[PDB]
Amino acid sequence: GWASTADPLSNLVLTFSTKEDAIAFAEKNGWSYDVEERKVPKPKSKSYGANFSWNKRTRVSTK
Amino acid sequence: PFDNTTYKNLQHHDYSTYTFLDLNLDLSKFRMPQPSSGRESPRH
Repeated sequence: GWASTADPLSNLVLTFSTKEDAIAFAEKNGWSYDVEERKVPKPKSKSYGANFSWNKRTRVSTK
Repeated sequence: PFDNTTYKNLQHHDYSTYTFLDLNLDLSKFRMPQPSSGRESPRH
């Protein structure tokens, strides 16, 4: 009852520093490839005082 | 005259449970209108 496989490349994950070098390595070995972009987190705006605003809706109900 | 041998805080023996609350109720008529934030609650 183990997981028996027949694909030799299932445990082949490679690491590259930059995107263009990985693209060059993909084109070099003749593999059809697709690229997903780097999802950087957007810079949020944080403020401790907004939890205790005089009239705004961003007051904390409890602390 | 001058008295210095008697304790003048003898009224505090005659305070009931609701003296603070009814004092606030009587004193509420002398207060200014409170400021407004524009909404009845921050959850609104």
